[PDB]
Amino acid sequence: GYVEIIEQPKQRGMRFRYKCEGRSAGSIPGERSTDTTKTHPTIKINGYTGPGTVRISLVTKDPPHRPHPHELVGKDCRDGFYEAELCPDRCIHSFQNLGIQCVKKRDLEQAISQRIQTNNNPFQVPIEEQRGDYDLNAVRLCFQVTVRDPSGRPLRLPPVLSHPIFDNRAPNTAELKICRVNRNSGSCLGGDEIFLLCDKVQKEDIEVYFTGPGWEARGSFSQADVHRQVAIVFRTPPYADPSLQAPVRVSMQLRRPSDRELSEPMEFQYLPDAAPRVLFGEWLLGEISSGCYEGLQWLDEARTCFRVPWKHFARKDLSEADARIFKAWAVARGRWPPSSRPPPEAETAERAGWKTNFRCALRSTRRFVMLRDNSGDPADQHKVYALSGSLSSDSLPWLVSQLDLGQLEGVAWVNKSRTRFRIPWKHGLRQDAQQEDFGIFQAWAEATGAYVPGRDKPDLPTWKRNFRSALNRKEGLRLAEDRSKDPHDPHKIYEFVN
Amino acid sequence: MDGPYLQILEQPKQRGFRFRYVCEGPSHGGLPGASSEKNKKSYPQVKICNYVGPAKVIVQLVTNGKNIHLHAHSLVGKHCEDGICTVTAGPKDMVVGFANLGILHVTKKKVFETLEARMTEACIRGYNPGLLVHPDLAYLQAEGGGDRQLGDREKELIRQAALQQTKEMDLSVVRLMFTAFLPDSTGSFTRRLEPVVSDAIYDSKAPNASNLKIVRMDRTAGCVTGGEEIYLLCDKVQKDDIQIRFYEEEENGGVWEGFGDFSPTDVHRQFAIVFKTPKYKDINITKPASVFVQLRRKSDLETSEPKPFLYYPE
DNA sequence: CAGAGGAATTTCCCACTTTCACTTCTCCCTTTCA
DNA sequence: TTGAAAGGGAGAAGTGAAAGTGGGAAATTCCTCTGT
Repeated sequence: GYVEIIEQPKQRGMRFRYKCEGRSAGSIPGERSTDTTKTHPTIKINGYTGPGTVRISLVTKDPPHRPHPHELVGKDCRDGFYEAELCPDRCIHSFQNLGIQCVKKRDLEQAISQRIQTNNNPFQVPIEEQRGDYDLNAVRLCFQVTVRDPSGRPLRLPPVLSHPIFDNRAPNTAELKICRVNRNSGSCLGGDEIFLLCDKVQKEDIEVYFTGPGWEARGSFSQADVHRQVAIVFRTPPYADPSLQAPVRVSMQLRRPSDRELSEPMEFQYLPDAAPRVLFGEWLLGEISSGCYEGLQWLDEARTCFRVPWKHFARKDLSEADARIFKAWAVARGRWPPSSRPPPEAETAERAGWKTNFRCALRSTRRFVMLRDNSGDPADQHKVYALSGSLSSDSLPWLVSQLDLGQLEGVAWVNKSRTRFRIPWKHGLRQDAQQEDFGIFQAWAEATGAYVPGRDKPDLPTWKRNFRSALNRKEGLRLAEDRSKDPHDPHKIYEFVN
Repeated sequence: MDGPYLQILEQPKQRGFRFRYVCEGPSHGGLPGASSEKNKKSYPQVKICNYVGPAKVIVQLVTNGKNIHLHAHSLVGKHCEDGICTVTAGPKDMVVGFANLGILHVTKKKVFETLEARMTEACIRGYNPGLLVHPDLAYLQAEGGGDRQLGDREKELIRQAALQQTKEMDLSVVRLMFTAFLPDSTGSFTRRLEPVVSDAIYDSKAPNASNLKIVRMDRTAGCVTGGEEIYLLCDKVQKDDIQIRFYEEEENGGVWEGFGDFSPTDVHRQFAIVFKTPKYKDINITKPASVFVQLRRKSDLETSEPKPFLYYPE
């Protein structure tokens, strides 16, 4: 024989209950239940009527139908599931006391262990697939009946699954309901602004869905137009026929994109003729595309690479255009008053911060990658970036370590107690000036990604200046002698002192 | 005829600061000063007058009732430990600043043990006498030394005060009590001046203390006749304690007020109010007169910033 | 006298912002070279 | 009628990591109406 569900449990509308609420917390209503008439989950056992048993347990909504962590509670419920004796003279069975008790996330592992610990595993899902996040907002009832083969031995028949049951209290699975509308009428051209009061919705997964005699439209609003999850202010979409001679009654309803869920419709008839959130990545792409920031432009037709002007802000010729995108970000986020439509020229004190906020925000976003740091070539200082995944082709202690190594010629020790070391130091303007002469200098540039033997013109004075600048005002290290001027053997001598 | 004392220069801002449970992580911004604004921030400040070279000031959270008591919430951040902030100051400067001050929101079940532990520290330590705890042996000051053997009988007193106070405890409002100290002959900070208490600080997350704000509305105009329906969007309010008031300052210290018409059922999920407009001062008028609208909490008369509303003739 | 549903209390964590701890640059001269 | 670069010193700028910020919303717990 075989089990058949005759009355499915209502899918939306009932919230799960926490042990803490306990008390008398109703039971799972049946598919066809109304405010005036409640029905209950019901199965029919085709091809058998007699002694037997029925276990109803909870399982995952999706394919690897693992034992769900929540548990059934009510008459004849123990260890998380339901089990009772069948009525020998009825082949239709009703369950009117099924309650779903949801377990807390903190206690999820123990709950799952209890499920394995009690053999409540209908499809004997191997402990492997039995792991991975669980959707605690949805469950499916699993009916496991056991009749008896022609006189004698017991007989378990295929388990059957019910439609899933969603937690009405959980925000992303609750039942959608429009509660009050501003105006239920408007122009066939659309564009009339409407205020809709609703039940909890998620501003990032919800839409106002219009329909009717073979037609579909959607009101327009940014997430910023959804107020504290219970109010949406949008604009009416254009009607199919932009030339009415009479009004037309259409349907208006809330729609949850992710799963197609819909709410009861609200009449709306057409008649005859809030600042959006600035997300950094989306904002940046828009600004580069605008063509309004000299220097901020795409470097290809696919629009996967782009340059950002990056002149050092210590430069005295630093212009407005040089810092325009950095300032634009400050203004969009309200950290700097806009223009006309006071202000204080203390605007140049602000720019270093504007640059760092822009650099840091860009980095947090994780949506970009740096291809080339051309904030060097004096002519055009800028950086080049590529969007994540599309053509990602990136292209005192240190000295202490270096002292022992003394690899390259020119450097070594004079003090066999570690502290008095000799570094070369020939003046770059010497005809005899060698490339490997600034070898110790070259090591620092390479060892900081500052220099790459392949993709970087060599800059000897900078390598020397940066190596020197690092040491200088570094309390815990200083100079000794200074045969730098020495025409024959140029070189200095340093030492430490914590 | 005076002596050295502590003066609160800048008080901490009263509304809009969010208290934080420990599960929310440390630091979410420090309590603002009453003068602090948009992109120009400030903080609560104290000034030791009639100077005394070096000095160490401390801050504690006291309740807001008639009887200034020890609160169960705690101060955290910069220079804090056990809900007490301790900062040094006074070499030359006598004005101390308090940035990075956060208010740890203690849990309900948690308040009794926290209060008992917090008061016990007080009976034993030599900070503030039997004032914030209970009218009793208020000795054990910063006079001789710092520490006292908690008698068996004394312990019962702390427990009783803790039980009574936990019931009185209001977790939505708190106050700061500044206590300064001047050096000892030994250089130690034991010379205690008078304690000063700050303005009450309300938890912005408390519905009843929430800072009111009109976020958006249907229309900003109507006929002086009134009776027109409006759809207003606002920050969290309580259905039984909210009203929409219209008003215009009149000639010669005058002020006309009008109230939106609605029932608490009209308050939607604490975030919206659908109501009808009140009738203007006088029906038949010359031309469009503009007034102001504002949410106002009944229980405390607190209000939201005004928003312009234009009345026009029929 | 439940028990459906509105709130209040607590917990998470998004999406940047600022700071930490150093390292580099432009400025503005000086020196050095040839 | 001090030429072309390299060198130095100060100190503001620049940096990636790692905290700090400010909010909105999700998870949990309570508790009041509905209508005994």
